Formats: sequence, structure tokens, C-alpha cells
Amino acid sequence: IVGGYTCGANTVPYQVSLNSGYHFCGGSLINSQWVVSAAHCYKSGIQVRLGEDNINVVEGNEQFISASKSIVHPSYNSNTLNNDIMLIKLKSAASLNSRVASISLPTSCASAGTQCLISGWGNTKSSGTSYPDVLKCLKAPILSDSSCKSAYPGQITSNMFCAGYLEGGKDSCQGDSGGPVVCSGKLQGIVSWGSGCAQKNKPGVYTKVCNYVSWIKQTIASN
Ligand SMILES: COC(=O)C1CCN(C(=O)[C@H](Cc2cccc(C(=N)N)c2)NS(=O)(=O)c2ccc3ccccc3c2)CC1
Ligand SMILES: [Ca+2]
Repeated sequence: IVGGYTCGANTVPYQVSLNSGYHFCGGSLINSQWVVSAAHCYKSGIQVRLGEDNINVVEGNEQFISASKSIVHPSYNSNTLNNDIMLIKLKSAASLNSRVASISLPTSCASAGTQCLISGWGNTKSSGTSYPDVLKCLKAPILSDSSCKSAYPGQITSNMFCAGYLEGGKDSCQGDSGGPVVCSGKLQGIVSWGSGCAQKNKPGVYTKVCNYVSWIKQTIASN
């Protein structure tokens, strides 16, 4: 997260860290046994780490659970990043409590202007690479589709929305992918992509979760 702030230990209880000997992506706990992330984060041998703050130190409250199966959206396109959503089933159910909780799926799409909270352990620098130990947060509004499409001509699908600041300096970045975009207590987006990080007129593009509610529910119900 570039231009964000230290969230505070366990203040984002639904935030998940996807680990394979190091943190490579974020995710959101949607129920005791299912995590939603980005399809481009797909990797075998994934360990889901819940209740994390400092990812390098064991401080207590952590829960390391292996993924039993990662279901990448069947229509995910790795070039366009369209349908960039993946469901991960936990080998065991997470122990939900004050520091490890699930986030609700939206019942309707969020409108432009809506302020959301984006979080993750991704790169904190626009020019260079600097990864934080603790979770970083960023509050950012959902942009209008006209502005979004103006920023990324021919790259925005109906399953994507822009959120961030056109002036640059504040945005999600590498390592944040798969992470949550929560608006009014609902998971509206998944950190997907962007041209660089915190660049002027190049906001972050996120997977529009409200377009996937039925798919998520149906897939979970059949798995
Ligand atoms: C297929 O999955 C990948 O290989 C991933 C590589 C990383 N990736 C990116 O968008 C990167 C870094 C990144 C990641 C997440 C959010 C932002 C942001 N600015 N909000 C930037 N930004 S980038 O400018 O280097 C970039 C942008 C668009 C891309 C589209 C397809 C493939 C790689 C891409 C890389 C997403 C796709
Ligand atoms: Ca830790």
C-alpha cells in the first residue's frame, strides 16, 4: 500500500495473507472455511495465514491453515485480468473470534464516491520496493466509470472498477493483490491491477465482487 497508514494489530480481522514461504498475496475471509482472493494469485502449496499483523513475527492470534483447494474463476483471462477472482477452501475451519472474522458479500454494487478501506502487506513505494512488516491501510473512494475508462481505454470490463486518487501518491501495489476493498462493511472489491503504483491518472483497478455473488455462493455450495 502506497500512501497508506498502519492499520493497527487485528483491526482488519478478515484480512488474510497467502503464504508460500513468504507473503505473495492477500485475501478475505468470507466464512470460517472460505477465502476470496485474486485469480492471478493462484499458486499450489498455499498456506493461508489469519489474524496477522506483523507477518515476520509470531505475536499470537495467528492461525496457519493450508488451502485444500483453490478454485480460479473458469473464465479468468490472464492477459486482460478479466474475472480476476479465486476462491480458496481451507483444510480446516478457522477459529472465528475478535481478531479473526469474516466479511460480508455485497447485496448490491457500490456507487461512485463511496469510500472504501483497502489493506495489505504489499509494496509501499511507487518508485522502488519496500515491503512492510505490519498491515497497511488506505481509505479510497470508488471512481466513476467514465473516469476509470478514461484512465484505461479499452482495458476496463464490466467486472472492474477504479478506486483511488488520480493525483497519485496513494494506491494499492504488488503484494496487495487478492486483498479486500471493503465499503460500508461489505466486500466490494478485490485488489487486481493497475499501471504501476500510485501513478498520476492511473488509479487501481479492482475486481467488481457484486458481479460474482451468485457464482461465489453457488461454487461454495457445491464444494
Ligand atoms: C497476470 O497477473 C500478473 O502478472 C499480475 C502482475 C501484477 N499486477 C499488476 O497490476 C502490477 C502491480 C500491481 C498489483 C496490484 C495493484 C496495483 C495498483 N496500481 N493498484 C499494481 N502492475 S503493472 O503495471 O506491472 C501491470 C499492470 C497490468 C498487468 C496486466 C496483465 C499482466 C501484468 C500486468 C502488470 C497484476 C497482474
Ligand atoms: Ca505474525
